Amino acid sequence: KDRHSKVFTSKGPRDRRVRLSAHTAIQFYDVQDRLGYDRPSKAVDWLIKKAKTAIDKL
Amino acid sequence: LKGYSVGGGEIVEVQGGHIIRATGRKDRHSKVFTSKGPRDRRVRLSAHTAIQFYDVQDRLGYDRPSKAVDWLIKKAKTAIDKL
DNA sequence: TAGTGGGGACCACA
DNA sequence: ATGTGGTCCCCACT
Repeated sequence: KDRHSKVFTSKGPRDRRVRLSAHTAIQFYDVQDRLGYDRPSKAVDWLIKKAKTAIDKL
Repeated sequence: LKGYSVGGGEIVEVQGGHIIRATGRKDRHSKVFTSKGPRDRRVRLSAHTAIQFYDVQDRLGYDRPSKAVDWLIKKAKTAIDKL
């Protein structure tokens, strides 16, 4: 049995993994590698930080 | 740039990059080639990151998380272009 | 029948 | 003791 935590979301508990489409993954990993991060999670942290102005308009 | 494979799945050119066909049939997902070599298209977000990311996905109204990553990359284009 | 998204499990580790 | 990152199979669907 797996012991990975899920997170609370507006639609219920959610697994912490995401599958990226091929084109999205290629662009995402370009960002991650240009940032020098070993863990993808740190790259989406950075994307969320840099997209904050747009996110707040949602 | 050149090579049929890393040495390995068949390397297939796509728009903006290259994908790698599955090397077997029990799992037929393609991988992608990146500056650090072949990579899986699936990533695990830390709990803190996942919560924020799904909030963005849910506020966008998107069914698939990959589309929310697309949106984030677009909205970050300014910061990305400066490295 | 070739590639998909996403569930469950597992390795190695703390 | 209860998580971790990352990935291996697998199921349903195309």
